[PDB]
Amino acid sequence: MNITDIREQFPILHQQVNGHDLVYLDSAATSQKPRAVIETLDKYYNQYNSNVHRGVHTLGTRATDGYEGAREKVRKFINAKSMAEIIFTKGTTTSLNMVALSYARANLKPGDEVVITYMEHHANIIPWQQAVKATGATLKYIPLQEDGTISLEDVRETVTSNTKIVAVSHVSNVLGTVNPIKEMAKIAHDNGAVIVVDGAQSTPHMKIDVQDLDCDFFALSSHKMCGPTGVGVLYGKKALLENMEPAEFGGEMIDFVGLYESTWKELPWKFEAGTPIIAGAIGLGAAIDFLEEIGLDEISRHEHKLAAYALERFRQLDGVTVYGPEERAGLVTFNLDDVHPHDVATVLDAEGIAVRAGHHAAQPLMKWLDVTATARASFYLYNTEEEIDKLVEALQKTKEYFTNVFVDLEHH
Amino acid sequence: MNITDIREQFPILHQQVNGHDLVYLDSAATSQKPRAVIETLDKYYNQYNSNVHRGVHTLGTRATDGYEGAREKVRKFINAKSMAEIIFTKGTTTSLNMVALSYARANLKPGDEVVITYMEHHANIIPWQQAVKATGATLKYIPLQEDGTISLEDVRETVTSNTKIVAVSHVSNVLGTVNPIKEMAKIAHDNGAVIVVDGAQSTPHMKIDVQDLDCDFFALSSHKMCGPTGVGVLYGKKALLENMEPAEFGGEMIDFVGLYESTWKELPWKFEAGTPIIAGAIGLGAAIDFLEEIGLDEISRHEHKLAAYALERFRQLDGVTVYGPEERAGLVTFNLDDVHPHDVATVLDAEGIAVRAGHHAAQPLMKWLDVTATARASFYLYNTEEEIDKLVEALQKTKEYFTNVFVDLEHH
Repeated sequence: MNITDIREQFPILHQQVNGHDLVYLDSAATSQKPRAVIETLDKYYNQYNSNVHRGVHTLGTRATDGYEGAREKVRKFINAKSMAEIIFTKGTTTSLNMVALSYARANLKPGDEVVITYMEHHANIIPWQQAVKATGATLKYIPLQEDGTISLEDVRETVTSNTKIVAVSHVSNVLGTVNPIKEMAKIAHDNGAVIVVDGAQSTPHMKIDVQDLDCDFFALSSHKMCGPTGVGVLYGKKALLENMEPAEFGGEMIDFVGLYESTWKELPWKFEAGTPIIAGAIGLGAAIDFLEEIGLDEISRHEHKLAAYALERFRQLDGVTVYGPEERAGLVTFNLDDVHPHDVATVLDAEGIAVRAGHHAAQPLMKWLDVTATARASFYLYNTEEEIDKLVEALQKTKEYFTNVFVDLEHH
Repeated sequence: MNITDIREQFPILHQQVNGHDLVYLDSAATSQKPRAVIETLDKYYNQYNSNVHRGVHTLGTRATDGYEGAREKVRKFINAKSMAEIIFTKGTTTSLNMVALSYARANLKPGDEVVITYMEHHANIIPWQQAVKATGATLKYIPLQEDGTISLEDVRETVTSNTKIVAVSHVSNVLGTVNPIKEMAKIAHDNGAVIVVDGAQSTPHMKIDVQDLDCDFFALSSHKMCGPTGVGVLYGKKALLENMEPAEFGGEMIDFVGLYESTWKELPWKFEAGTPIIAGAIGLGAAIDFLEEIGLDEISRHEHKLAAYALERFRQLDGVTVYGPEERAGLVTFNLDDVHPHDVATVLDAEGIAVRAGHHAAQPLMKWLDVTATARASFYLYNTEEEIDKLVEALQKTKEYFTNVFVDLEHH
């Protein structure tokens, strides 16, 4: 993996902000795109845009072959058995809501449990809150260990023979924890439950094999993995999808339409109502081709290297707290002892560096961490150790600067 | 309006299919895009992509200003009072489903009616079928007149003081009928109902003024109006949206998240769960700037000219039936007396011409028309009379060809 030649493919990295070279360390909020993806959307709209799944005219055939061709690329990318298990959606959030609406709301009764964890993103909390309220079921939380991991003993304790759904992140967007999904799926199935995996922050960064994980549902977003905004996937085991009703209704997902009653198409199109996200899905197939050509294992080793370098260099700073475990994905959430993380983020942007400050869509986790907000630097396949050095040098200067501001006002 | 200079802006028109200059007459299925739109998406991904609504870092601020800036462009484009009434969705189909889920399902009881028409597209049928089934309400159909228009007397007869929702197309994608929405909204409101307008085929082609129409909800799709795929709008009167609950749940549309209960953001963001369709919405704002610079009234006059020319030249062919009224939008659905419309579409594609054959997502309408399928040529701001002449000349040759095929087999 040559990081110079990879960075050359991402036009947006080559610019200055506030007079300094951009240092983009916010890929956990969204990733940047290589030319191969942007030029895929260009070539679609410049040469073969048309509506799909009619194939009476030549451009229509080419658009349809692009769109279903991309569905096959996703199937092979996550090792699904069939394209029937691959649904294109607008993003992870919509994919999880479809499961909560079509699966959970059809299958929960009073006394049933949905089990989640305290580290979940809101996309994998609020749909379950709503589904259990709609059905009179109960929502339970798997507790965390002190370093922000999950122990399988806690899983076994929380999940019971009344659990019907366990929903959990593959990778935490805040702690960087990689959760033991494969062993949790075994525990769910032993108790009679399905497991719903929020793979938004694992898919961009490491190989996904849904046959090895044995997850019942898996959700991911294109915009975090070098692909266009506005598109995502829901994977579900074919036997579950076949029994779920659609979450949305319209043209394209019907077979017969009478005045009062309609029948649906087969999978996957039963779950794709209306003209689909044609360009975006073709662009996501290009992003997959791009990542596969570098190699997901190479990208994960690069990210492990950056994350171990970041953790070490953060330990060199005084007065900085890092949250979560030592073994982790490519991100670091942290606070400076005496500075609000929003002020940290503002000062860093003045030195060209882009990070995030806030709750990162994990309010229950911030409460668990006993903080009201954090800052987060996150890394991807275009980032380098020199960019981490710029980060830690700017945090040091931030620390000194706010110290000096304090001291002047002290004197005053 | 200069059609040569407009066509110069659409790279995809300049190519051959099967050795003939492309003649794209399928813009009612999806429209083509000018350089100003495609280059808007390019410049987004090349220069300022980042996640929106944090604004701690410079690219994040620029993306957010692009995305909310586009929301304002849509507000002014349909003459909504506020950006709170403008929700970005994945397309008209999703917008109508949100109304059916958040409005109809919350407000229908046994004895309530939802009134639609026989000419509706499936996107504006199936969500209502499902909502009335979920609530035990009743679905009723406004009948059509023999030329495929709706009379207001039939509206008045069908809508009663038990009607709670009337849902109707602004423009039919099959008959080309422009429905009297403003007078139907008055009839709905007189009976205590709201009106839901499917504006997918009117918005690209004619000025929309939701204050003049007084529609309660109005839905449209970007990909039919020169903009990117995968994005649409739902407009709703602010007082209705404020009382509806969200249709999807997640990050971005919350204010507070506890373990079991959450509170929502204000409008419009209450209805936009998850990372939004950032590039596509910015591209749709570019499409609006593009259409406004030509002038929607100029585009509608061009389309009236093409439609009157097409209807006249179709009347010159023997053995061709055109469905719908004389006063119409820029499309013609038709059949050749002795040829299946799928064979018509195939032969035309061999001469470079792209049209559609099928039910056009209006099965109840095809049953009303007593046909199993039709062909449809549809026109937009890049099409010309010479392209209509090529169409009618190819239909003539199709007619002769199938006649001769018949005659050879007769002889044989």
